[PDB]
Amino acid sequence: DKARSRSDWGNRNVLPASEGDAVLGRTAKGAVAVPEFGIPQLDDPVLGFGPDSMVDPRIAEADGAVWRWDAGFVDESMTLASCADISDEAVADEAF
Amino acid sequence: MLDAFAKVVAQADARGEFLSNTQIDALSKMVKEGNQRLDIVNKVTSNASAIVTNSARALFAEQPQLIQPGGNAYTSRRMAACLRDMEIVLRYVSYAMIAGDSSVLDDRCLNGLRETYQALGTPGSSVAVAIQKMKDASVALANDTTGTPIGDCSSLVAELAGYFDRAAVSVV
Amino acid sequence: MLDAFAKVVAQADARGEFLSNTQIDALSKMVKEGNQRLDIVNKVTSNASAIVTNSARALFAEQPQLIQPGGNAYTSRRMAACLRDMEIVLRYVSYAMIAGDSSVLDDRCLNGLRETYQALGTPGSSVAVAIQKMKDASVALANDTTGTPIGDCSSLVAELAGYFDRAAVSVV
Amino acid sequence: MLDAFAKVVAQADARGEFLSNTQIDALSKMVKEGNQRLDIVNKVTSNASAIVTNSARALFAEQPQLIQPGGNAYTSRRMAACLRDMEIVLRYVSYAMIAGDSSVLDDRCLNGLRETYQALGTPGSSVAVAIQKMKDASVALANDTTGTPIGDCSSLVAELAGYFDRAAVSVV
Amino acid sequence: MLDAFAKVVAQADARGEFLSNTQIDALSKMVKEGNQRLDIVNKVTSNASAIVTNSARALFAEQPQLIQPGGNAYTSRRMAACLRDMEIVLRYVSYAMIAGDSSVLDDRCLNGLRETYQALGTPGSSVAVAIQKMKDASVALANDTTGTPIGDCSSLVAELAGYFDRAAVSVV
Amino acid sequence: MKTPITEAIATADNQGRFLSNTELQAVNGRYQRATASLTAAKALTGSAQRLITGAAQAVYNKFPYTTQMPGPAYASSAIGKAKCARDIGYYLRMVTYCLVVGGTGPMDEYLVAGLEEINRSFDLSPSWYIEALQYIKNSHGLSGQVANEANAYIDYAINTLS
Amino acid sequence: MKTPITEAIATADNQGRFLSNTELQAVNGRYQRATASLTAAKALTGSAQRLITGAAQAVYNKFPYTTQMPGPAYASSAIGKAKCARDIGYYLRMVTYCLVVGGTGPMDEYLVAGLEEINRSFDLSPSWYIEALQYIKNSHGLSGQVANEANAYIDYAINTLS
Amino acid sequence: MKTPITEAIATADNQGRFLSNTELQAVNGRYQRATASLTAAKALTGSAQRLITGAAQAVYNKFPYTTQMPGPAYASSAIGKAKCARDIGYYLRMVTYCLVVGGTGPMDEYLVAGLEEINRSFDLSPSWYIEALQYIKNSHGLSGQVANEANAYIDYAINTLS
Amino acid sequence: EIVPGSYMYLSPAEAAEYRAQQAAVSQVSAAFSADVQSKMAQVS
Amino acid sequence: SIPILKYSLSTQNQRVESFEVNPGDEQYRIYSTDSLPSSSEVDQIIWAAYRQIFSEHQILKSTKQPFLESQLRFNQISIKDFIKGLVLSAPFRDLNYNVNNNYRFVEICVQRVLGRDIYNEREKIAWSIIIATQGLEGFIDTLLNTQEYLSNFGDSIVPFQRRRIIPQRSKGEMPFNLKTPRYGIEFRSKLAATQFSWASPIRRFRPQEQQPKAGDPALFLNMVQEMGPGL
Ligand SMILES: C=CC1=C(C)[C@@H](Cc2[nH]c(/C=C3N=C(/C=C4\NC(=O)[C@H](C)[C@H]4CC)C(C)=C\3CCC(=O)O)c(CCC(=O)O)c2C)NC1=O
Ligand SMILES: C=CC1=C(C)[C@@H](Cc2[nH]c(/C=C3N=C(/C=C4\NC(=O)[C@H](C)[C@H]4CC)C(C)=C\3CCC(=O)O)c(CCC(=O)O)c2C)NC1=O
Ligand SMILES: C=CC1=C(C)[C@@H](Cc2[nH]c(/C=C3N=C(/C=C4\NC(=O)[C@H](C)[C@H]4CC)C(C)=C\3CCC(=O)O)c(CCC(=O)O)c2C)NC1=O
Ligand SMILES: C=CC1=C(C)[C@@H](Cc2[nH]c(/C=C3N=C(/C=C4\NC(=O)[C@H](C)[C@H]4CC)C(C)=C\3CCC(=O)O)c(CCC(=O)O)c2C)NC1=O
Ligand SMILES: CCC1=C(C)/C(=C/C2=NC(=C\c3[nH]c(/C=C4\NC(=O)[C@H](C)[C@H]4CC)c(C)c3CCC(=O)O)/C(CCC(=O)O)=C2C)NC1=O
Ligand SMILES: CCC1=C(C)/C(=C/C2=NC(=C\c3[nH]c(/C=C4\NC(=O)[C@H](C)[C@H]4CC)c(C)c3CCC(=O)O)/C(CCC(=O)O)=C2C)NC1=O
Ligand SMILES: CCC1=C(C)/C(=C/C2=NC(=C\c3[nH]c(/C=C4\NC(=O)[C@H](C)[C@H]4CC)c(C)c3CCC(=O)O)/C(CCC(=O)O)=C2C)NC1=O
Ligand SMILES: CCC1=C(C)/C(=C/C2=NC(=C\c3[nH]c(/C=C4\NC(=O)[C@H](C)[C@H]4CC)c(C)c3CCC(=O)O)/C(CCC(=O)O)=C2C)NC1=O
Ligand SMILES: CCC1=C(C)/C(=C/C2=NC(=C\c3[nH]c(/C=C4\NC(=O)[C@H](C)[C@H]4CC)c(C)c3CCC(=O)O)/C(CCC(=O)O)=C2C)NC1=O
Ligand SMILES: CCC1=C(C)/C(=C/C2=NC(=C\c3[nH]c(/C=C4\NC(=O)[C@H](C)[C@H]4CC)c(C)c3CCC(=O)O)/C(CCC(=O)O)=C2C)NC1=O
Ligand SMILES: CCC1=C(C)/C(=C/C2=NC(=C\c3[nH]c(/C=C4\NC(=O)[C@H](C)[C@H]4CC)c(C)c3CCC(=O)O)/C(CCC(=O)O)=C2C)NC1=O
Repeated sequence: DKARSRSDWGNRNVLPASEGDAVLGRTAKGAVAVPEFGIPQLDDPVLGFGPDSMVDPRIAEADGAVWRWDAGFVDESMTLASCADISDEAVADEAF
Repeated sequence: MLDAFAKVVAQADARGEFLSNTQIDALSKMVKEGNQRLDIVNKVTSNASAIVTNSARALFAEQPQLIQPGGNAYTSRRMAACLRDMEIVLRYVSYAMIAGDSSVLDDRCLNGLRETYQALGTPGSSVAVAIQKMKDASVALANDTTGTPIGDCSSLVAELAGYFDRAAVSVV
Repeated sequence: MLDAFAKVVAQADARGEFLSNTQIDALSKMVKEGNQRLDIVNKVTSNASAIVTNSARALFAEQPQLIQPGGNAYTSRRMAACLRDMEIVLRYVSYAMIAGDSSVLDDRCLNGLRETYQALGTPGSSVAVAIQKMKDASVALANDTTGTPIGDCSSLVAELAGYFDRAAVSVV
Repeated sequence: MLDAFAKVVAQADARGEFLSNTQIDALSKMVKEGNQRLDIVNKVTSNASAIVTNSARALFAEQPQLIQPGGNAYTSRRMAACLRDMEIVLRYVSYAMIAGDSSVLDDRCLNGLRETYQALGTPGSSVAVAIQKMKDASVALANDTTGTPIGDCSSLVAELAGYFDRAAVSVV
Repeated sequence: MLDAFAKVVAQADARGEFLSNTQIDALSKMVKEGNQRLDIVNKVTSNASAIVTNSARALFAEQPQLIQPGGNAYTSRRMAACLRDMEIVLRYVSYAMIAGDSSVLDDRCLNGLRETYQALGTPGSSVAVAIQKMKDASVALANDTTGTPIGDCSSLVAELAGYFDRAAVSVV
Repeated sequence: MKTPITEAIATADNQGRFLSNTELQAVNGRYQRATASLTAAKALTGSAQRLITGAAQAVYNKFPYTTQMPGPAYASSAIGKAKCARDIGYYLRMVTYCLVVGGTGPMDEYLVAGLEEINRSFDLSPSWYIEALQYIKNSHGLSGQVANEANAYIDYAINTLS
Repeated sequence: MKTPITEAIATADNQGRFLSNTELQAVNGRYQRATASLTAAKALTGSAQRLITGAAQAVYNKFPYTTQMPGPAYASSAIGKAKCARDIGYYLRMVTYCLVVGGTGPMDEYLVAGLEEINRSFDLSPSWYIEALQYIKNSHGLSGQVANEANAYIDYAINTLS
Repeated sequence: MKTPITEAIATADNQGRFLSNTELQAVNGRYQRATASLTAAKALTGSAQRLITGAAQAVYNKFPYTTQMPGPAYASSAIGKAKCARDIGYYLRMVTYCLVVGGTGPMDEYLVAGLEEINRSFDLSPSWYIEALQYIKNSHGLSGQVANEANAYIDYAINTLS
Repeated sequence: EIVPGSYMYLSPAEAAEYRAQQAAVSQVSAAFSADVQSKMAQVS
Repeated sequence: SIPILKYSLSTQNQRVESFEVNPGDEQYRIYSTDSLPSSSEVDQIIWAAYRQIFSEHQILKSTKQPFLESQLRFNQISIKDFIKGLVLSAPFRDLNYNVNNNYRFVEICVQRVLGRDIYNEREKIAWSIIIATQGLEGFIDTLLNTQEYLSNFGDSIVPFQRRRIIPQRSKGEMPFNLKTPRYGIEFRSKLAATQFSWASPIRRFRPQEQQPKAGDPALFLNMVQEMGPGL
């Protein structure tokens, strides 16, 4: 059945799989939905969050996407980043 | 750990940004839910021993092998440690409910729990049934209107039951 | 840990042998250049803060994304841990220069450091750039004659440059 | 740890059973030969220093490459550690003789010992030779008729020989 | 440690009484003094580095024997401890301001401080001079009406000054 | 005791800290809720004798063997009936001590620490005291956030007995 | 993070306990203060570049040697003026993060931890940043309890540098 | 081991500190002494075969029961006589190891650690080895400060046996 | 008194030897005061 | 006299400084008798020491040491003697020492008494012979008298897992009770009343875990409980 009751949240249904299925008001985890982006301080190429300012390590644990049980955790052991570049000639000639 | 107001600050800093007026206006929508969030953890804390023992009684009525001689919840020291696990998980889902996100639940409770149960020989798929029976005992308690003013807290019920879902898929 | 002299004894005990005449005279060669080896480590530790704070300042001008928002040396604690690690590496290199071998540098500084940096997200190839900047800031200062009697100690400088190269390839 | 009596109890508790009458009668047969069991560990304990030092002396006569330079028993510290390893194993065999089963021998002494000797570089096959040299040295003492009434202990001596044999295959 | 609300409860349990309506209505007067009490504590904690540094600098101006060579504030390790000891006492006085009674000032700061200073040779009368110079530096700041609604809070500055006298007679 | 004021000092003394706005906001949350909990302690104090004699009678209707079974543990004599209404008054008094202080501090120190060795030795049943506390929860006559404050400390005592 | 929420979870988890009313009152005091504390962050963000270029000019007025003296540590070049106004905006952005969180959380992690080791190595005098924060403390223009929230985090930053 | 170089690194590393002049003065005292220690280690090595057999014959004169009494622990058989001179050569080799390193470093790990369990188990009296070491101290043939360095590690091995 | 926190406790004979050896360096700072007259074109 | 054998160090968090003046919420709550605690606060020192040495699952009534507690309340023993008295206690020998070998018991007592992980595998090998030749009473004395214990905890502080989280991060190292339980993959097999070692998830014909989709009327249920007032 659809999630109808607020009483069946504990009985039958678990939580929204994708964030387009969230409750009226909130994100997929259940917290309030806030827009991701604020005003950037210090617009500047050399000193400022440019396009290639490297990612915060604390952006994932703050997300909760580093823990394996939470849905944000993507495992990269089977994705294309873990496949060998065949254009590398050290890897082609060895594997020929 | 992070709460829900600290999760937006860590995303904003990672790109060296201020917070826009659209982001502040979404954080004062989280403040206005403040008294209904405190009623939900108060109803879970105040009934916390009936959540645990009514749902453990239900767990052994329909899986009676766990308390037979040779089972895992046999020999009352392992029965007492079994009820300890359910109070522990209920404690951290209660922590993640006032915080607004599950990061204190993720690394202080669930981190390494699936691999702990495999080293003990504890059926981790039956621990997930134990968490799922505390899930709707806690939801039926939070939908219950006794002691509360009229109004609305239905997006918060769906959020509390999502921390019980995260705790139950991390253990199987 | 071992020094250079205790390394030779450890080779000779495992064969159950007395030391030969040529192994004695090779050890009296290290005694002869002892004042030129003590003069190098004095030249390096006397400028130890300036080696670190200038090799860091050249690194963030060459790789400017390390101090941009999101970069690995962007906050005051991440900036101060970067200068901490360069000072630790330079400290154990100074230890390995009076001993004569890299036994204290491998055991007490480098053991598990590559796996520590992978788990943190710290770019290990950038740490190697900052160690090589400390290498030639120390080698250029060890070749400076202001205060020492004039002479050739270029074999000792090629030994000091190998401890820096050892830590540079053992971090990535 | 368990003795022979609590081994039967722990197996019976996992089935939820009382002990049968043939299990009590097999337990009271252990009590009937209990004095002869105590005379065996009286002979072994009273000569325990001579069991270790005579079988270690015979191990290096027939394996003279253990105490040559480079060998595993060559230094003062590596040789005295070979003597205390024999005294540990001989001690935990006598703990398995008065208990009746090899539960204190397996848990406290033999668990994880093959992998420890592989990490140390200790030749595990030669440790089995030293245990077998202690086996017949204490069997020859157990069959001594001095200070005892003459009877048949041959099933008990064949049990003591099985504890040394279990220790010798659990270490290679 | 106790606050003012648990001070009146520990005294009612020792006679087995409920609190009378006069003790309840004397406690709700302390609650409506609560916003004025948090203003005084905020006014001290935001000027805390200037309370310590000015009243230190005013102490070694009129007592130059403390910092003269041989004094008990010479040799900057002892100068760093005099500034720590001033900061500790001002910290635990502001702790006893939000509490309402000096039970946290008494045990975990002041119990054994005359005994400690007499063991080291610290002049305990000079410490009492420094404590009374942070008293009138923060009584003067709590009487400042900058950024507050102008009401009357003269009864809580006479309370805050009493905790400074409590710490000053306790070290002499 | 664990109060909201001594738990803000202890977390600031652990960090070697002056009282920041993290700690001033926490003490301010005590002062806001103290208006609703100081009237719950005033209304439970003034109607205490109605609540003690009622809650002891609610145990006697529910477990009537405690008035009939002979022995020193039971309320069958006149001595053992005054020791019951004594104990109901001890539990009601600690609840009022927690409402004026804020936080379950007085009953953590005076009541629950060592309680299980008392019930085990003198053969007292913790379900007698749950039934007494469930009467006081349903019969104190409070409403609003005044009943919300009182019932939150009744349920703490039940959760230590359950 | 030194939020009043995460400080409440930590005192409950220190003793392995559920969240009682001791900790829910600390959370409630954050929500009563979050109204004035969020209008301060909105008004400081909207006047960000006005306050940053103003506070940089106030340092060059009080310390005019910082624009003349040669060397990498000073604002005597075009790069040294870009890195100086970068640092004013760092101190301003951490203040606004503390206003949307409640309590001095982001300032301790991102700014204060390790600041003393940085200001010694790169020869950055902490008296420059005190003068820059005293400008923002006098020129943000807020009043009432909104300035009372704002100045409590300007003053907290000055006590770490002092 | 116990080289003076490793015993100067171990004090600087304990504090987590660089090498000051306190450590470089310590290593300089090793280098100003090693011209006598390395002439003593070469002079004992080149006269070893005279010193081993002379010290082994000296304990047969002092304790003649070793060459007569049966048992594996005595030098009455050709097996026991080859293991006796093997032991004298083990003591002289660790002496010349300690001279080229400086300080009693090599003979601690290789000869002293666990020595008391060997002499107790195999029933070797430590007064046999003291008589052998007192022969080498008498007739190593050295003089001056060369003989002072050799007798410093002879008497260390005597002090551990005695 | 050397500096206001660092002092020299010397006998009245040897306190003449301290003062008449730094007046023996006060006659060479009267001689490097002719290093200002040859500021330009020194060794030509 | 058989010294301990030499092992190599490894890079860890606690070997190096956190430049953290003003710690936050992950600071780990010093429990000390140097703050002169009352009777209600010395109960919290005792529960923190039980949680650190035992598990949370071994704070049963049959496990608590009532006479070791009363010698701490009278200032007869220090906290270093309370921690030693819990390791040599009869519940710790029965529930933990008897179901581990000598190498896994070293890493339990390093993690719980010293508050740090082992450096390498050879450190377990180096310390497991202190147990086998001197007993538990000799092993815990040479572990509490190291300079690692007397510098961090002294003799009046309860130990804790030193430096578990890095100050920026939200995901820190695993807690030492979840990382190392009572017994491991050996002693699991049949020595601890165990069968079959794994279990598939519970199947059911009423599915219980259906994910909501985009037109389901419970995602709009928000204000269904009550309409807002006004005009
Ligand atoms: C001391 C700790 C502490 C608490 C326990 C809460 C308790 C609490 N809740 C509410 C107030 C409320 N609480 C609820 C909650 C509910 N009503 C229902 O019908 C649902 C069953 C349930 C949500 C699941 C609602 C709907 C309101 C008021 C309406 C609103 O705020 O919009 C109020 C009054 C606020 C007001 O007057 O607006 C208080 C004090 N707050 C605290 O500070
Ligand atoms: C107690 C602290 C202590 C020190 C700090 C050092 C410093 C030191 N160096 C030398 C002496 C010397 N030092 C050098 C070294 C150099 N000369 C150069 O031209 C190069 C720049 C550099 C080589 C890298 C040389 C070449 C000598 C003289 C010859 C030699 O020692 O071999 C001497 C005097 C010994 C002699 O005259 O030979 C001393 C004391 N030694 C110490 O005992
Ligand atoms: C607490 C100290 C303590 C001990 C050390 C043991 C030793 C011991 N065993 C026996 C008693 C005995 N001991 C033996 C043992 C042997 N007979 C043999 O021929 C073999 C050589 C050897 C077995 C290996 C036998 C067979 C008896 C039974 C007596 C008999 O058969 O006549 C007795 C006398 C009691 C009796 O007569 O039954 C004693 C003191 N028992 C103890 O209580
Ligand atoms: C989050 C932290 C936090 C604070 C800092 C305070 C801030 C604060 N103070 C007052 C309100 C007040 N504050 C004070 C205190 C003072 N005024 C003076 O003139 C003296 C200088 C000083 C006392 C010595 C007084 C006296 C009032 C009431 C106005 C009056 O009657 O004079 C109020 C309005 C509520 C009321 O009227 O009680 C608030 C919010 N509250 C908080 O929650
Ligand atoms: C704070 C976060 C935290 C969690 C979550 C945690 C779990 C945890 N549960 C454990 C044991 C246990 N867990 C169970 C639980 C169960 N067995 C069953 O059959 C049921 C299906 C289930 C619950 C009803 C049992 C019986 C044991 C005892 C194992 C034993 O010692 O035999 C252990 C083993 C350590 C010990 O018992 O001393 C840990 C570490 N520990 C923590 O520190
Ligand atoms: C055995 C001696 C020893 C060493 C050397 C050691 C290093 C070490 N460096 C660390 C972090 C770090 N290391 C760096 C270093 C760098 N990042 C960069 O971008 C630069 C390229 C580089 C140096 C300039 C930074 C920035 C951190 C911590 C912040 C983080 O990574 O989140 C950490 C994590 C814990 C902490 O941050 O305090 C350890 C344990 N630990 C040891 O015990
Ligand atoms: C579970 C009960 C238990 C046992 C049995 C045990 C043995 C044990 N034997 C060890 C070493 C050793 N054991 C030996 C013994 C031998 N090598 C040989 O060549 C001979 C064949 C044999 C003597 C018969 C040696 C040589 C060492 C290493 C000494 C060293 O590396 O310095 C060590 C390493 C500790 C050390 O370095 O001293 C352990 C832990 N540990 C335990 O906890
Ligand atoms: C419970 C909290 C707590 C308190 C109260 C405390 C007091 C305390 N102050 C001390 C020292 C000190 N206290 C002072 C202070 C002063 N001397 C003067 O002449 C001035 C009058 C005054 C500064 C205004 C000095 C100079 C020392 C160092 C004494 C020494 O080491 O010789 C010491 C000796 C340890 C050390 O040398 O640092 C303690 C234990 N310590 C604590 O942990
Ligand atoms: C302030 C904290 C505190 C508590 C909780 C407390 C309980 C307490 N209840 C007791 C006895 C008792 N309690 C009862 C009460 C009951 N039995 C019944 O049958 C009724 C159903 C029930 C009444 C509701 C009785 C009959 C005894 C006497 C037991 C005996 O004398 O053997 C005793 C034995 C000593 C005595 O009072 O005579 C203690 C210590 N004491 C305290 O100081
Ligand atoms: C988010 C927390 C945070 C802070 C506070 C921070 C400060 C900071 N300021 C720095 C440099 C600097 N800061 C200045 C700023 C100034 N000098 C002047 O003369 C002016 C008076 C003043 C401007 C007010 C200058 C000129 C440098 C370059 C110094 C050098 O590179 O040696 C550096 C060295 C690296 C760099 O940015 O180039 C750090 C780490 N970094 C951080 O991540
Ligand atoms: C490098 C450090 C080192 C030392 C010091 C050392 C001593 C040593 N001497 C031994 C035996 C022995 N040592 C002797 C020597 C003597 N007995 C006498 O009566 C003579 C007076 C005296 C000769 C001077 C004899 C006869 C044995 C054989 C004892 C036996 O096998 O039972 C043994 C038993 C194994 C063997 O070598 O056969 C050791 C381990 N081993 C070492 O690795």
